[PDB]
Amino acid sequence: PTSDDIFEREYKYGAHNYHPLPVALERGKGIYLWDVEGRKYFDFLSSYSAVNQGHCHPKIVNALKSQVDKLTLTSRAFYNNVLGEYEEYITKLFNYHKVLPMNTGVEAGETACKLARKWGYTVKGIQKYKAKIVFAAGNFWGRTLSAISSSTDPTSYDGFGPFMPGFDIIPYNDLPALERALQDPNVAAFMVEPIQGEAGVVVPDPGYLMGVRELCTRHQVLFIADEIQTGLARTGRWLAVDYENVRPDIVLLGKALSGGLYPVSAVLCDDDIMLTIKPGEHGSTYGGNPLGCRVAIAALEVLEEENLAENADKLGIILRNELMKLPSDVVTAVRGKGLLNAIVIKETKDWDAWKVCLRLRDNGLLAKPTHGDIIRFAPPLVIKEDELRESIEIINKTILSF
Amino acid sequence: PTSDDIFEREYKYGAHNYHPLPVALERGKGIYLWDVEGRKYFDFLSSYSAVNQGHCHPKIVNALKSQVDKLTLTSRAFYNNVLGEYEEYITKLFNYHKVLPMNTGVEAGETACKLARKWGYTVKGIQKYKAKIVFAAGNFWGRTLSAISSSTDPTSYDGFGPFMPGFDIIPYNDLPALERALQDPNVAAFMVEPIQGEAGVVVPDPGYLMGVRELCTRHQVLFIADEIQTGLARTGRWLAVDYENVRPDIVLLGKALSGGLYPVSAVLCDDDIMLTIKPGEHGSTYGGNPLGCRVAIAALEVLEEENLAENADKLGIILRNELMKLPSDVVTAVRGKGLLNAIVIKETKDWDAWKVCLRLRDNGLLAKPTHGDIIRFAPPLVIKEDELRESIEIINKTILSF
Ligand SMILES: *Cc1ncc(COP(=O)(O)O)c(C*)c1O
Ligand SMILES: *Cc1ncc(COP(=O)(O)O)c(C*)c1O
Repeated sequence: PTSDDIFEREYKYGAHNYHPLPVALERGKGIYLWDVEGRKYFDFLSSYSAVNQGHCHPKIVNALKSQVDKLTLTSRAFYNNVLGEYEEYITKLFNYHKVLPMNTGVEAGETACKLARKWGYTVKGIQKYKAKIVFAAGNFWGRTLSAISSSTDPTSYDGFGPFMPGFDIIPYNDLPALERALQDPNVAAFMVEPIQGEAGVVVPDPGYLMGVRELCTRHQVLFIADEIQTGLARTGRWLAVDYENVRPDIVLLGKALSGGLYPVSAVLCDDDIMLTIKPGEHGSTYGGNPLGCRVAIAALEVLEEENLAENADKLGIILRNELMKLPSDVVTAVRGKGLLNAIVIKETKDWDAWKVCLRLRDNGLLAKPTHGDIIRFAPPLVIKEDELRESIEIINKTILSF
Repeated sequence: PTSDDIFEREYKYGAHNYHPLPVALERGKGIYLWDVEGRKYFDFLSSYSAVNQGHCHPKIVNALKSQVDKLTLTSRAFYNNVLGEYEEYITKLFNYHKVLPMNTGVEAGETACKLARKWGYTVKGIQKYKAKIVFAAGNFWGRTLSAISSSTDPTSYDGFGPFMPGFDIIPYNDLPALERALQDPNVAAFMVEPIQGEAGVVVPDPGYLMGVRELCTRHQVLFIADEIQTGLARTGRWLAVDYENVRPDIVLLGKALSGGLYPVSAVLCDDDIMLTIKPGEHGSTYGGNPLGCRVAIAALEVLEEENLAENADKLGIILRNELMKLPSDVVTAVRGKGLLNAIVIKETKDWDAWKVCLRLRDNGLLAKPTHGDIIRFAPPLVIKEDELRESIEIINKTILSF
């Protein structure tokens, strides 16, 4: 049971929709991952912030093992005793009226889009099927037909049939462009990420979120914040928009909502926006199952009273201050918030970001390159200062070996 | 901790996107479900065939508990040792070249649509973004924007913005309509359910699947079979199309693929169709995680060598033969295949399907009405003959009380 057998066998019996890093992880706990040959690695991807609480956090595992013996799925055609308990906990946590439970991040964005359109027709008064939704250039909220229709990345939409109408694209971190776009009364909502992660951790200028809220409120437009990756204590707060005291109309949550043990996502908004969807007009089979709700309550509790937001904030400050000491001729820029950071590599034909992640894997650290010149660093929020500094020493050892 | 508290609290802190049956289930094992007050019920919905192996089947629970202690999610940016093992098992089981793992049923249909479009452009030679996909009237493959765009049910698409172009709708169980529709060379695929479940378990005439295959092959069109609900031993075979020896180009699986313990879905097709999606052109965060793959292997093994397909076939024969003994003036029709069946109620202002399911719940049986006059019966495939006959006696006792 070796690694290259795993590589070739997945290549033979699995779809070629991914080009992952050559490493076959078998075990994982906290901030560490072990492959099949026993080698230990620092996890600096966190499954795209899906295991912020670390791999197999014990409290989440205990909640999953406790609920699997009782009940797993009844479908939303009946009631169960756990779904509402998770609903009240997350609604009082983020201080919104209601929450709509889905499974994956795509479904949370699809739910937000249908909520915005239904709201624009029944509340805003838009002529039916003429409403439009604005997206920031370089956004990523999944890979459905609707999701790739609002993407500016050719690798996501090229060759996938016609595209979703009613999707407008404005540049990211651009108040004048949003102000020009919101002049159309048919615009129902503007969906944006507080920090564009999949584009290379692109942090907007300070005051951008406050301006987006002011523009959406002034022009009667729903502010949709995709916090599926940025939210849940990674950037340093419960939501990344909390850094500017901004309350979006609709908030999206995912990934870290379960600590990597279950596909759980949530859509939070107030009554006048949520109640636009009548009974039987939206839902999902696994959406809101008791098992996923138990592990979501456990993940949110171990996010709150294990102190991981300020932990990620201070360790991210240390991480960025340490990365900026590398010379400016090999590291073009260092950006990020909390434990969600990235660096830019002066890519040439001598090296690129992929070869760095290969050599980082050889030295015991797993990272993800997003464009051949950008490398992301996002360790689980349970990491400590000594472990972080040892990881950065692996980063410096790898970079200074070229 | 009573039931009406659960009802009102979900109504206060949860979205009103469902109108479920008033019963708060807390426990579940095999074919039985217990509510919070301790009352026992027969499960005749099976979470829309998601728990075909029964609630909390022990082998699936053991596989979940074994894998949760080792590894849960690494993201497809790296390899893991379990994903490929599940891929080889399911590909050799259904005898296809490759499988693409997603989480929910919507994602499996979205993957099939993008595969068909990419295939139509790179293989069939359709001018880019001019391809079309045909759907049968009354279909249901989820509730995303693309899914509701091909639906003829107003409760699914009304008020949800503009709609997906390139979606054509033909009547279900109609060979001439499919033959007329496939005359357009821009048609890339035809997605259909072998048995339309969400529409009221509409069974097509014998030979319909053979004619669909003959028409799709003759006109160079991809046959997509949505077996997410009909597949996995419920209708009596691994796939419902196996009743007519039909091999679709693309097969969709979901729900019962995990026994209700995890959102796992699969898209099975050959190489010349699957390899059209290059690395980095599709995927999902939780798609193909090790935990979901372990519970999928367990669910498929307890579906195979626990003998549930022929079990559902014979018990479905007994179920239909027993239901057809009710008088024709209260039960209009009785249709179905395997343990997926439904009856038609001569609805008046004296009664409807909802009041029947309420009285059935009062007598210890949980069923789901789909149109106010159609009632579905789908118990888990682990049910036995004596338990089935006791359940039908509850059905007759309830019907004959009006
Ligand atoms: C903002 C945002 N939304 C969705 C996703 C992808 O989630 P799934 O893979 O569909 O569960 C990402 C990661 C994201 O950043
Ligand atoms: C054929 C088919 N496809 C999808 C679904 C819904 O699945 P999810 O709720 O998205 O997991 C159904 C049930 C179906 O019959």
